[PDB]
Amino acid sequence: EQTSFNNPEPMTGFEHTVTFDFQGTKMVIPYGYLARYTQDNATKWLSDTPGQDAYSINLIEISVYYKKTDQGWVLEPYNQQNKAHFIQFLRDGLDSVDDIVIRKDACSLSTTMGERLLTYGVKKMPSAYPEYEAYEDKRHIPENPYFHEFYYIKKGENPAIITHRNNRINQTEEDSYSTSVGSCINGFTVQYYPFIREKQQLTQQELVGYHQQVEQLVQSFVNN
Repeated sequence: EQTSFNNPEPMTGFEHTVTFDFQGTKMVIPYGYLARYTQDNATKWLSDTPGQDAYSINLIEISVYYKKTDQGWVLEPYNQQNKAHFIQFLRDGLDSVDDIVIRKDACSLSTTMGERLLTYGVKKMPSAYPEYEAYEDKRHIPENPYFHEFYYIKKGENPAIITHRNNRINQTEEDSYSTSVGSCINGFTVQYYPFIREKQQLTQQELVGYHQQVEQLVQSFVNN
């Protein structure tokens, strides 16, 4: 199948969609979520190619700008208001834009991850969400006094594990948190490092809030 880059730069992110075929599953993505697939200083954007069915692929990476509001963090495609952040991200990666990796694949998250955390001495914590179980590990380790990890596990039909962790190793450094999310959403595995430019510790509400938008977004692509 032939590739083309014949869509102009977005103002809303919703001007065009690109249609993908994942082993027979149709995904229809608003092109503003596809910042990685542009040419000429992001003036040419990936497009559907007439004559061809749909890009037949195994995986796609969407990109979202994350923004503080008074109702919380929201995720946005490329638009005229946030464009400078995406352009900085495309230039060197140093802006508040995250990559979400979507693959059509069997879910490989076990239902026994929580058991394994507890088996290793991670502590079970009360959770702000009924659908999540929450875990924390802040053991004193002699050669790393800054160790701190959180885990949030969603089960049911669309499981997820969220790991938020302090990366600081030296006394001379500031605390530096980072997050990984592995999940399964309606036949896709969806893996990402959210809040990529955030060094500060995040609450369960900020993490789960982010992921809830990721699910809704991914489900919007297949729903049509």
